[PDB]
Amino acid sequence: EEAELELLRQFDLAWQYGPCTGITRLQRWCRAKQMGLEPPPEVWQVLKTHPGDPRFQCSLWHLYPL
Amino acid sequence: GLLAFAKRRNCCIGCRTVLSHQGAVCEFCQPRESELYQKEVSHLNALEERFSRLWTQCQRCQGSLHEDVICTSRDCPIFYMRKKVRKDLEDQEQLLRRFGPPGPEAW
Amino acid sequence: MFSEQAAQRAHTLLSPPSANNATFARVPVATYTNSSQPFRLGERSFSRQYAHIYATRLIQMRPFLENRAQQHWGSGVGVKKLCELQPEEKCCVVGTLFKAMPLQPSILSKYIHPDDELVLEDELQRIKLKGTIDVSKLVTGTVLAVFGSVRDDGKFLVEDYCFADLAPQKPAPPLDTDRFVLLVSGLGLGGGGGESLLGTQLLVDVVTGQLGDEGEQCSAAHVSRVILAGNLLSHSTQSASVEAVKMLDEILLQLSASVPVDVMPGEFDPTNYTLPQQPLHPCMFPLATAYSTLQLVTNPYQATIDGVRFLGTSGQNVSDIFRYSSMEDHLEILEWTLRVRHISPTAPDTLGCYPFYKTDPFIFPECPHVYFCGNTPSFGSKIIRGPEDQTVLLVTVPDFSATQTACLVNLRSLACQPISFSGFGAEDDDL
Amino acid sequence: ADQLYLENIDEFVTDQNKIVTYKWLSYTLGVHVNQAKQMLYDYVERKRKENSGAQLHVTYLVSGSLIQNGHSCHKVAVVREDKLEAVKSKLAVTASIHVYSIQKAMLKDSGPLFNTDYDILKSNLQNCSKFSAIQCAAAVPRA
Ligand code: SF4
Ligand SMILES: [Zn+2]
Repeated sequence: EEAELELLRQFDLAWQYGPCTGITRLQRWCRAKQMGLEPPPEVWQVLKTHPGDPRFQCSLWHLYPL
Repeated sequence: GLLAFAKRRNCCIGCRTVLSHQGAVCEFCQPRESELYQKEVSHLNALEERFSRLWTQCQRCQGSLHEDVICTSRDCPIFYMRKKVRKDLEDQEQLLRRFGPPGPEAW
Repeated sequence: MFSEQAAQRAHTLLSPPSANNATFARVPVATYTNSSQPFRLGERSFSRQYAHIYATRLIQMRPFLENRAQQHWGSGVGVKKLCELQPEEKCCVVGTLFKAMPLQPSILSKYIHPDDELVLEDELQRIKLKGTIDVSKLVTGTVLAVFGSVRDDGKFLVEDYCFADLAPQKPAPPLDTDRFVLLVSGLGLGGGGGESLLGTQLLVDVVTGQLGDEGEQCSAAHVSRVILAGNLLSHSTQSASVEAVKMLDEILLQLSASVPVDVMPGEFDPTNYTLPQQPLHPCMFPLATAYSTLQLVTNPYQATIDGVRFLGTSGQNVSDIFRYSSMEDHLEILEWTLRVRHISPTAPDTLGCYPFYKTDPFIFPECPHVYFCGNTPSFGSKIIRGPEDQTVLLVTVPDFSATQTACLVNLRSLACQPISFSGFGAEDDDL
Repeated sequence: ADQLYLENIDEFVTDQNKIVTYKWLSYTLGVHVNQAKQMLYDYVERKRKENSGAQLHVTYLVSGSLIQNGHSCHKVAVVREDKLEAVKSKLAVTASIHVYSIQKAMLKDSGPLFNTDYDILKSNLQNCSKFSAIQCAAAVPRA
């Protein structure tokens, strides 16, 4: 923790995985894996050792009335 | 305080009588159900047409068609008029699922 | 085809009564498969934005255009991203169009104007385009490859450009005895004349087996299916619609007695507005839901009718392209839609759709044997060829309220013949 | 036998002053459709050979192939009593001729010939494939 919260914030702004501020984080991870762009096997291995926490399993701007 | 403890009391679409069970129509107003389905799908149809004209206008005012919109401009009518149609559509879509589905989906 | 065989016998009906009159049987429909499952939407969550659709469209359409620009311009390839371009160097770019037209209405008859620009756009930035390219034939939303160089004013000079093209097509088995399929569109129940009433009556009387001699009754018994394609209730003004569903229920009862029927929603029909239109709810048809020969579908309809695979719409993509382009011929617009590998490229920018996010479903994944359209103002049909062994029959279905014309498609020779109905009017040839 | 439907048609047409299509005369007397067309042709031939000056008007149906500009279409028309032979000579191939209706006093357009068939359908709604030449098998009320 506090290092796992920057890896996800770095996965969320890389443009080669998609334009993602409307959906979940694991849905975008599986969308890129289907098309197989290059999802890395570390943004998966922190979404498995946690429960349904809203500060891991949510996009950066899931507040913010946009 | 008390406002949170709503029992989600359902109501008849025809004559507004609260009753037990989830069916949309009332037992006295059941014959006129094709007309009551006809009524309100022309409302869902007009909310669908308003969602699409607004959420693609932000893409042309922003410049790009491939990246997210971030513009909370308080002097634009576009902002917060694009926020309420999501909820109107959220509500009007769920009122028509009182009626069954028009077919299967797992075939 | 049909009217050739309809005279192949003897004529009995200008005669006094007889002991027996012949009867027949409807031909079996021993194979059918609906494969329009990507258009049937079970969950239907809104609250996304329209940027997930363009991104997956580009990501899926990119290798087709790379693989065609290789064999169309030589394997000494120069394909490059839009940011890595050096001034005045020959390269190939793969991107998405955006047509910048004024006179297109904002929130607060054709719409083409003598000045309007094209812009090639990728995920990161844009660039303007001039040179040898058509300014008014192309529409916003087409994905294409292009050849040229970055000039000094930041613009781009285009020499030639290529589209995605036709998809692969497996061959169909041949048939033994010819079966026919009837296509109708746009009855317009609610307004549109009284000659349309006798035309609709004569059409259902011919197909059900009430009219004509043993020639017509032998030939209408071979019609295997009936497809009704959109715009069933033409409406004069919304703000009438309740009394029309009763008559549509009666007509679908009189057709569900003999044939199998498939019913599709249209521009005015009680469904949603976005483009994968969902099937009609059965609670508006009390009488016709007694029989299991009536079926209700939606907008984009696929099927596999006796080996031959069909795909069609009710004519909402073709008229949308007709609004914001310069082409007039509806058969040409249908073939152009086939050429860019997309059923409706102008969506969403001027034709509304659902906000998908996993995969764009309007990209052709295979090639259909038949490909029809909806409510077109006149009959037309054609055969086109692919680069590989790919042949496609293209039909435009007329509108019944004005022309009173339907189409018969043979399933063994793969040809289309018009059928027209006309009772006599207030006609007196002595004035 | 013959006098049965001959007198029935002679009271339906000339006394009650009605308009008799073949489908009305097959829902009244419970007859097959082709046999009803043959009945109407029998009546018109008898009463047009007897007298030649009756108060009787006919309307027929002509169907068949045609070529307008290259393409082969199939034209089906309900025609009056004056214009039959010209319509027959415009066509290429002929495929169906029978009788459609008879009248007492002449109409102006094809207006009431839909009203009659519609109204006799309106009360007789559980049978339309009853006197039909084509009898399918999978269409029986199930759902
Ligand atoms: S909310 Fe209004 S100002 Fe902001 S991008 Fe949309 S249209 Fe433009
Ligand atoms: Zn009620």
